[PDB]
Amino acid sequence: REIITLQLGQCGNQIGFEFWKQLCAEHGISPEGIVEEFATDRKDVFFYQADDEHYIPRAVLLDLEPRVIHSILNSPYAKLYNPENIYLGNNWASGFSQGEKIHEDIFDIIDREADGSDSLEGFVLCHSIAGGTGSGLGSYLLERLNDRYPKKLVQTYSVFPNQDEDVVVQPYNSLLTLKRLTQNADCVVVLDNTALNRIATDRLHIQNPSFSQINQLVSTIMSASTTTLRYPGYMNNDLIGLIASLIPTPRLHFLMTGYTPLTTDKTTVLDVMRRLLQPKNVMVSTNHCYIAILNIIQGEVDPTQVHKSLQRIRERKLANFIPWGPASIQVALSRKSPYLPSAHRVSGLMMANHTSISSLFERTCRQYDKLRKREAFLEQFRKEDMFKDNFDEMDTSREIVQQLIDEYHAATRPDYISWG
Amino acid sequence: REIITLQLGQCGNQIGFEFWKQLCAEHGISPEGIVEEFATDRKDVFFYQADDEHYIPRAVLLDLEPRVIHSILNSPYAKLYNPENIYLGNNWASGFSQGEKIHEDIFDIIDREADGSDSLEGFVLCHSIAGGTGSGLGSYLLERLNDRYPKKLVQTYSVFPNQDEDVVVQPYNSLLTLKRLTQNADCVVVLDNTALNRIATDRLHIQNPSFSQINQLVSTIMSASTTTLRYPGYMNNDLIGLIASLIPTPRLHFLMTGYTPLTTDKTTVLDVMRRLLQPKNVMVSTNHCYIAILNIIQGEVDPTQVHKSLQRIRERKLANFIPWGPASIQVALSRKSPYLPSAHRVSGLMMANHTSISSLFERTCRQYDKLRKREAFLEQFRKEDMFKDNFDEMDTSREIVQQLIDEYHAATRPDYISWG
Amino acid sequence: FILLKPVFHCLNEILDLCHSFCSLVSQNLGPLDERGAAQLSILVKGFSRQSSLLFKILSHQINSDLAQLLLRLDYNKYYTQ
Ligand SMILES: Nc1nc2c(ncn2[C@@H]2O[C@H](COP(=O)(O)OP(=O)(O)O)[C@@H](O)[C@H]2O)c(=O)[nH]1
Ligand SMILES: Nc1nc2c(ncn2[C@@H]2O[C@H](COP(=O)(O)OP(=O)(O)O)[C@@H](O)[C@H]2O)c(=O)[nH]1
Repeated sequence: REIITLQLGQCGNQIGFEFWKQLCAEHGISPEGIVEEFATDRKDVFFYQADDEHYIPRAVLLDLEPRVIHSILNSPYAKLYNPENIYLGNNWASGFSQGEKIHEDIFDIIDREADGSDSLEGFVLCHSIAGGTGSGLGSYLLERLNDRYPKKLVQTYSVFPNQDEDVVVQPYNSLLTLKRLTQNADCVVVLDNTALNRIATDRLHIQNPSFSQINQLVSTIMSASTTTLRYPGYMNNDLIGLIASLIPTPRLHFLMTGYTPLTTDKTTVLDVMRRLLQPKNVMVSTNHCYIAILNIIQGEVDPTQVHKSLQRIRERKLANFIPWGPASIQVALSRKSPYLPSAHRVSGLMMANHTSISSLFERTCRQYDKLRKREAFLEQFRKEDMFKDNFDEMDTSREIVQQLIDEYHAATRPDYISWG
Repeated sequence: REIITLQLGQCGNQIGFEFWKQLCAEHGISPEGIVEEFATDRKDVFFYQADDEHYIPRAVLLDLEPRVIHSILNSPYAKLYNPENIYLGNNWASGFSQGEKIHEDIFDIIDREADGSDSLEGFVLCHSIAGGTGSGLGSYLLERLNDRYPKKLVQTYSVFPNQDEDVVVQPYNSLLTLKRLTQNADCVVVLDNTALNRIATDRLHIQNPSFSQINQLVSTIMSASTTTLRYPGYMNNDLIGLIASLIPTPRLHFLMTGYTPLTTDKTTVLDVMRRLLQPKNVMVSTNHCYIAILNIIQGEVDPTQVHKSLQRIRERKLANFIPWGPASIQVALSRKSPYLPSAHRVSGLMMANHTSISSLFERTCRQYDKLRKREAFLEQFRKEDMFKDNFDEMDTSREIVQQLIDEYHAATRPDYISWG
Repeated sequence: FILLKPVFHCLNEILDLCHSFCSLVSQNLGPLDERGAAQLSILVKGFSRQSSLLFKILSHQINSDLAQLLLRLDYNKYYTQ
């Protein structure tokens, strides 16, 4: 079934704008939305088919008090995305309240696309955590979607924000988002601003314009995570089959990301596989262990190398994991596209369930716990107090995320057979 | 097993910086650690393997009151050594105390590499004796390593300092270092600033910039001492296998150096051997006799003549020794590398246990004994007095080094079968 | 020298007895006089008798076979005994 992407918030709208542009050039598409003449791939899932080959992405763009939003509209690709479905604070509470009054028109825009498609399998959100308007509005829309569309499976390309710690309420906003995400997301793929900023400092000298350049890094991961779905394959063609292996227990649905070519701008599989297990290529910042690992390689890979390669990574043990889940690394292979350059034709990515990401969740919980005692930034803005007089959703969120922090470490232990 | 080199102190950090650079060009490695396109060697021991051919050596760089650690960072080879493991007085006591507060983080940096490697066989220290910060910190780290790795062995490329005798406490600092080095070091390779300075005056006119030029001399010896391990061969295919012959009794573990073409910038094996036994080729400054001798040759060497060379060297008797040890000299061979110049097509080095080095130890013990009576430089710095109020470790060191001075001369005697 | 039986059927034993000694030392880090000493000294004497016997045999006159003696004759340790 076709996938509908609910890109929301200024930050989320920036990475959806680029992700669709990335699949414009990668696929046989043009800024008008029509196919290029020069142009064997499965464009049905991601791109709606118009009568005159105007393959329009099924993007849902949500904006709130737009000013810099108009920049997406003044672009050569404005015609490419024309489902004609765009509808008009820095606080999590401020975003949640604004979403509630406009919920029905934004929800009808969801319906239109659902009716238009032959079918709808999942809602992929370009979510921004502690995103000012992006968070709060995104949590609320996350709660409505599961109730209305229980059958579908949701994913979140959460850009978890770590900038070395401006938002003084950033921990409070993030704390609330996770309680909803844990509760109302079937899957989440985690990314980190600092981890990518550190990569940007590593591969390039770019430091001050970190957000503009890092957009390309988030994009390469995003296009890559779905390339097996976008291009024809003998296995995991459906999104669901892919999702099951990466998330073995429902609560632990957060996925770590890595790219074998930190710089993609021959190499045998035995090599490309080993790079994913080096921490310099990872993009995320008591014993600790992965729960299950998966990898997808691109290009005309030599296959015999993989049997040697898979048995080879095994002797290397570069990846240390002994979870409750069996955790064999899974090997996938896909075709690099026939439009984009063949430089570094072989290039890989890995998506894995790792207990280390628990540490990133605890750090915002640490900032929040410190901030909660001080009550330095309760906002006490009338919106914040009137929306939350008890201020007990933050405590409800704190116990739910602490259960998550606890569950992760329970995964490390030998007995996750018992309740976690 | 892979060797981890704990280069410490400004002087020690200078000779580790160069030694790794020397094996950069000698091996197939560029300044960014990338496999060279132009490029048969065993690089596994000295160089860790990153997936995209980043040959990063397992160097542990320790900085204290840093100045030359910042210059090491602004170099083209900064990328080549990136285990990302560098962590922030002229007195032996001043160095030992500073090391004790930071011991656990520097020790975790040791652990990381030990865990990362398939295995760890030895810790090779680019130690500086009476090195201000380098000594004291180096003695303390020498004591911790043996306790944590009781099975593992520690070598020391001690640059014993002789500059014609500025440090007014130099004898006191050196006295303390040896006591630790005699009971807590499995092997030590001795070098001398004056001996090399005399060589520098001999081969070249360089006198005033003695430290910069002599670095190259220490390096040629250092790269050379390991070439049998770094390149595969019939015998001495592991450090320990080689170490045993050079050190026959545990206390006498100090090794003298020499190089046949000091001016390496054809020659038969019979010639390169005789040249080495002569004392100009030696780099160190009552009957006296060697305990055992060993030699390694890397060049265009004929095989049928090497045994005949040992016989020919036996007839010359240029090397006089009648020690308790039964170890006779052996003719060893190693592989000269391609790419770098092949000048002095045949070129050699010798590592030997000689009782003459006892004399260098006694000279610092002589300066110290004279200095101890005067008490001219007790430092009495509160660090020095508070750390050592009794000042009895210096006396403990004096008896231990005197036992060593005595043991050596006992070796010269016909009865080392009796206790020495 | 594999072709000639005597040098081969005596050197092999020099290695096999050494394996047994290597095993006795391998048994414990604590000092072992539990019949180890009885055989360890029989072994020191046993290894000297054979080690000197082949020293005597060593001393086509191949340069390799005769020249090998001189590494041991640097101290003349076995002959002097
Ligand atoms: N990855 C990425 N993150 C961004 C970018 N711009 C902003 N952000 C993130 O967006 C978050 C704040 O959202 P914000 O821009 O305030 O949303 P707004 O309230 O709509 O302005 C911060 O946590 C930033 O890390 C970008 O270009 N790339
Ligand atoms: N071989 C060699 N020894 C050096 C060099 N530079 C300094 N030293 C030695 O280092 C010792 C003093 O250490 P020092 O440089 O004071 O360490 P600091 O306290 O960090 O400055 C002296 O004994 C010198 O012989 C060098 O370039 N080569």
